[PDB]
Amino acid sequence: KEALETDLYKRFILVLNEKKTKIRSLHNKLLN
Amino acid sequence: MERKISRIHLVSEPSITHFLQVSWEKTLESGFVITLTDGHSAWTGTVSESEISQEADDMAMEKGKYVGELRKALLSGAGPADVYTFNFSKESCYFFFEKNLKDVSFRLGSFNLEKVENPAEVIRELICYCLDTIAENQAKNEHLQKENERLLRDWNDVQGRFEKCVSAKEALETDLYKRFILVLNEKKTKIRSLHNKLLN
Amino acid sequence: VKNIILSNKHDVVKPAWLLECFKTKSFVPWQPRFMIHMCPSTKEHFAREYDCYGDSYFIDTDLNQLKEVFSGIKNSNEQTPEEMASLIADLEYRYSWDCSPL
Repeated sequence: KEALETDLYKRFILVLNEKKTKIRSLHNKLLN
Repeated sequence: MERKISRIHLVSEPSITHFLQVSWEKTLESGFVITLTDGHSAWTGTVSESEISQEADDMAMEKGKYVGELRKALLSGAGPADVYTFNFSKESCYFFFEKNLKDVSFRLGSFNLEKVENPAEVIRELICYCLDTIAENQAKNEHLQKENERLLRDWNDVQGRFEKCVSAKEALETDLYKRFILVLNEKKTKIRSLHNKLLN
Repeated sequence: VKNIILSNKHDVVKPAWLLECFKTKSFVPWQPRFMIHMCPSTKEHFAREYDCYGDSYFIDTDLNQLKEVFSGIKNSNEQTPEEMASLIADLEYRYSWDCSPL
């Protein structure tokens, strides 16, 4: 159970970081 | 000081049962003291290592086999098919035991016992030892039963806990994906709003 | 197929894409699931619309789609038990996930 939880959380957090980088990149263009 | 009490039926007096008590310090090989009683009289004798070795040499076989046969005969460790005959001459106080085999018999051993002036003392000692061992065995059985009951109760409780947890595992497995979907959908809604604003 | 993949000039598509196209009798847009390979033009096209993984930025995700996305990402061992636990706790606290029973 601990291994499954850790794996799922790592995958989800990686996807969330990818989405956050996309968000930051898109926002960076607002000033331009 | 190991001791063993057995019941035997002498051929001379088959209508009554005699009690043979064999006591040894460490092993039957070193030596043992035997006592034959019938509730009214007692005869006590001793056998040493030298006597056992001499008997084994006379019977021309290894000491181990002779000791095993003595254990099977005197200590009542006989197998499924093993007949032992015990004879005791009271007038001469000569007690021997033999192994019956079809139509032939082997004089397994013989000793010269002597009467004890106070059979009552030895009878009382034997009865007291029997009562003490009975009490000790009863206490041990009670303790073992208590331990078994406790172990069974704990096992049942742990089984119930495992039954709950195994399903909780799949419940969490299902919940995590839904939570991730909700958060990712919110983030993608923010992404869509930002993209629309940029397009505008 | 391996030779075609190495020569980055064509797109390799699973047969499931054609089967689905036949099922709906229409041209379905490409998805990372059906694409075994991506040419530089197609890679650039997917980079803007889709995440590096098999996930999108605009169209939402469902249970099956998220399962496939998690299938695409392979396990990695750059994390540590202590730091992983700290990150998990921070993630739960930030989004108010302290009501879980486990």
